[PDB]
Amino acid sequence: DESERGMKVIESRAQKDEEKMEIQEIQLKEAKHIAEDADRKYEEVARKLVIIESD
Amino acid sequence: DAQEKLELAEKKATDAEADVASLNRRIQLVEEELDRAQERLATALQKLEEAEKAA
Repeated sequence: DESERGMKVIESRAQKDEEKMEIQEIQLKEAKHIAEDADRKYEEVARKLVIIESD
Repeated sequence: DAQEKLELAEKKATDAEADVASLNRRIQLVEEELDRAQERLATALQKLEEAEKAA
């Protein structure tokens, strides 16, 4: 029962951890996508800066 | 006296034998209860092994 309760708490916890993990995955991906766009936008302005600097 | 002691020795023998007979019954009854208790013990222990194994 301790081991079964262990599993119920742990399985639920493992799921909570799976969810927190999924949440960190979603959040890092959103943040990463912000970074993809922040970096993309950076590239657009950095590229434009090069073009504008060249100009 | 030999005859009275004989009636009493035979009685004592009868009583001692009667006690052996009562006691033979106590043996068969306790012997069977012990075999059963050993089986009950084995059962509790086998259940313990299965419960522990379940654990």
